Amino acid sequence: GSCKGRCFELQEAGPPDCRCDNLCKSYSSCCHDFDELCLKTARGWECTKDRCGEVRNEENACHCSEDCLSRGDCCTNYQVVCKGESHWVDDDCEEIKVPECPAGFVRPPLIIFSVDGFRASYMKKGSKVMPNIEKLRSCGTHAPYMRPVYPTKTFPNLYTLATGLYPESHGIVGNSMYDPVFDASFHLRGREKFNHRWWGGQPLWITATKQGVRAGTFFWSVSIPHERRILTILQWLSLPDNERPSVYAFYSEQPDFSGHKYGPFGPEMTNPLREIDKTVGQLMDGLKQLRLHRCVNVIFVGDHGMEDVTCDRTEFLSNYLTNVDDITLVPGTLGRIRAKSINNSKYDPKTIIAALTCKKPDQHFKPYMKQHLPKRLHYANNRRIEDIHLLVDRRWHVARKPLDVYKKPSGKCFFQGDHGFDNKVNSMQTVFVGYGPTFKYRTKVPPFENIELYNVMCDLLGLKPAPNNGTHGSLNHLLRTNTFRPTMPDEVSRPNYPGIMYLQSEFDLGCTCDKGSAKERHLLYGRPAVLYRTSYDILYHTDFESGYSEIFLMPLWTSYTISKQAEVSSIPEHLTNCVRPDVRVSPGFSQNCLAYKNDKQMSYGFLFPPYLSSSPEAKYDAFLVTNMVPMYPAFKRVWAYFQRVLVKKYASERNGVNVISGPIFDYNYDGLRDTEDEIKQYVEGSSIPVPTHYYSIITSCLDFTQPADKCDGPLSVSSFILPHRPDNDESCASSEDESKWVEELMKMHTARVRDIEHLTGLDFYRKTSRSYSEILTLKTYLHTY
Ligand SMILES: *[C@@H]1O[C@H](CO)[C@@H](O[C@@H]2O[C@H](CO)[C@@H](O[C@@H]3O[C@H](CO)[C@@H](O)[C@H](O)[C@H]3NC(C)=O)[C@H](O)[C@H]2NC(C)=O)[C@H](O)[C@H]1NC(C)=O
Ligand SMILES: CC(C)CCC[C@@H](C)[C@H]1CC[C@H]2[C@@H]3[C@H](O)C=C4C[C@@H](O)CC[C@]4(C)[C@H]3CC[C@]12C
Ligand SMILES: [Ca+2]
Ligand code: NA
Ligand code: NA
Ligand SMILES: [Zn+2]
Ligand SMILES: [Zn+2]
Ligand SMILES: [Zn+2]
Ligand SMILES: [Zn+2]
Ligand SMILES: [Zn+2]
Ligand SMILES: [Zn+2]
Ligand SMILES: [Zn+2]
Ligand SMILES: [Zn+2]
Ligand SMILES: [Zn+2]
Repeated sequence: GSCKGRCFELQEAGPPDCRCDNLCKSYSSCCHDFDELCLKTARGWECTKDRCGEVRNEENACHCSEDCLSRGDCCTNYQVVCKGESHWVDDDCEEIKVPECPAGFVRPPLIIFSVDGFRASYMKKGSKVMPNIEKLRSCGTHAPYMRPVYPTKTFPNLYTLATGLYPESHGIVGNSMYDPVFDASFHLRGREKFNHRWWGGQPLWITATKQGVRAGTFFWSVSIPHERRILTILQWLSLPDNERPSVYAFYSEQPDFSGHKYGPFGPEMTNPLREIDKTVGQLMDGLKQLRLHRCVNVIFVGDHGMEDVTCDRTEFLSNYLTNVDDITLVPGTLGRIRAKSINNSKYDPKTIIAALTCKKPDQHFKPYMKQHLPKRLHYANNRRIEDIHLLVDRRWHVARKPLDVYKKPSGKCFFQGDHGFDNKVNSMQTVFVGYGPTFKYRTKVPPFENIELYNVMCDLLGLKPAPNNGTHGSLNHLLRTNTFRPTMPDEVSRPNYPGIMYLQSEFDLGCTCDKGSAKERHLLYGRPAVLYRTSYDILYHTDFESGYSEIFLMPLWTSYTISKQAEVSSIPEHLTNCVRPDVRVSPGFSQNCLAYKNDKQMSYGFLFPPYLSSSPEAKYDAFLVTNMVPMYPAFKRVWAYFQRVLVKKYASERNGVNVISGPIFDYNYDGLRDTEDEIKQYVEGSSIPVPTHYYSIITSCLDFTQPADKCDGPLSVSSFILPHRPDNDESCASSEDESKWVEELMKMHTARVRDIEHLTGLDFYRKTSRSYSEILTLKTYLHTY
């Protein structure tokens, strides 16, 4: 029928006549009078001194009559031009200790101001370009940058912000994606994205609605001007108590559109950055007009950054594969390949991997089986994530064939910037600013991941978060109140402490070789808790302590401390192939050397390095069968270099380091610790499981003037999850000296301590002088280099 009076309605029971909401233009339909009653534009969007005190001319976009403040439909500059007040940006920011909200407000509202493609570096253009945004940053809580999820695209990141899930869990693994169960494709442009079958998890607007918290319509048809969106949000905030939503969302497609066109370093970028700042100012002027500028929590958040890319820098699969017409490629700043699924696609995953592996000297992309991607990306577990993946170098593109490159008729590309690269790339980092009563005042917080924001916004709204992948409590330092109180998880499996129980006479099944007060110097942060049911033993030695699993026949963790001045010894010739039985552990619960001799592809290594033994007598402990783990010979090149060369180097740089190393089983690549039933590989003819990865947590003192074992204040951690591979094809320069490639491989596979905890069932840093919230921040820190 008619949209009279009910423009941008939030009807839940049932709109009477037609459709009049924000998303009626794009999807479904609208009434006929929508564009006049609801999309008024007369006089523009700012008040003139000529029209101050006007008579309510309803046809106007916004009103400058004195009755506008009652209905909340004034122009955002009405108080400034018609009542002599100042702009919000011209006021000195005053510390907001408590929310200054109207009488009926039950919780301080949350407005999410999302900007598409706002590079974190844009914040340095200063107040001459973005005075409003600079006031939000300098007076609220801001990080230097926020880390998006991989892929660093719009839809995966905006939905990750709304759900707190990795894209592999909430389902929006890309702007483009194919679902084999649906047998359909999903795209930014289309009506398919409106179908609810694509969206997993529980987004914030659903979490709020299910718990009684009203949410305004987060989305807007593209034909709704930004000034009308701001005016609509301010009109909703003037609704009565029983109808007023508590959470709102404003999304701007800029500066993404200009960043794509002119690049991130173009002088033209100051024009859209000014228009965004004016939209922010219109919102803050409108909130000050409603006296809500010291009541509402405002989150100025971006989805991803922006990198200089050009048509010039494009890699083509036709330069690597013989036939590219039998595969489908999701191209651009990333690569996802799948079979055309025709009758005879004739397609082999690792054959295509092999054809893409280290073929050109300056190759600007690397192929991966999705299971072998760096575990920090968490982009391996979804039916919509193809098995083959390409990590594209920053500043570069990957395409199927050269004809796919679209350029202007002139000798110039259509785009100068793009986005979607690895989320540790500095140009992909985006902006986070929190401004309001619940956020801290003039506070700078360390960079963090956007998966953590859903928990925070649930805390800001009094909502119990749906199960997600943020670490609840790791961002408490952002808020001045309403924090979540994290609890250290209960230990599930309690260790045995075995003494000398066996005679060594019923031992050495194929092997040959020619307590608690001195090991505390190696277990600085308490023993890790085993959060799953298992049987395991604590083993003490002069140089290291270990939690040996009687089930997996190997330690779950091995802890030891190396000092700045520790000297590296070699492995003696008479001890190179020495393995000694451990009289504390039953022979039936120990590994045996017969299995390694029979397994022609599996060697063995040691979790504690014999290279760092404190004395010749102590070195015999490092060769115990309980310190031994299965290791491919190709992996031993990485492990031996790390143990012999890098541990000493790190200890000399960081004034000593404490190292915790152990195995990882993830055969179903869900990022979670495997049970026995899921382990799919053992050492030949034995029950010794093979780890898919090996982790190490290298902790030292943040204050490098104090040694690692005498550290007072905060800790400095760098962890990694190295893939246990029978080859080093991931490292193109592995033929050269290990000093050229081993550390580059380890930096690529950096990881959160939290990532290691998901994959092991262990819980670290349980005995520290720091608060648990501070430790949760430590566990969620990524050394990106
Ligand atoms: C990111 O968060 C996700 C939760 O939002 C985690 O995914 C969850 O993993 C759980 C592992 O047990 C699944 O539990 C299953 O729940 C169903 C309920 O009907 C039951 O089968 C079982 O309780 C359980 N299944 C098994 C085999 O134990 C959750 O279903 C699952 N959640 C979703 C939404 O899929 C991710 O693991 C987590 N990612 C990381 C890296 O930690
Ligand atoms: C590009 C513009 C036209 C805007 C497009 C908006 C579009 C992506 C939005 C509009 C409606 C959204 C769905 C709706 O809010 C409800 C749900 C249920 C919830 O449990 C999961 C998310 C889902 C399906 C929303 C997905 C995003 C939609 C389609
Ligand atoms: Ca698993
Ligand atoms: Na062998
Ligand atoms: Na190689
Ligand atoms: Zn119009
Ligand atoms: Zn300038
Ligand atoms: Zn975007
Ligand atoms: Zn973009
Ligand atoms: Zn094979
Ligand atoms: Zn892929
Ligand atoms: Zn015998
Ligand atoms: Zn495991
Ligand atoms: Zn990794």
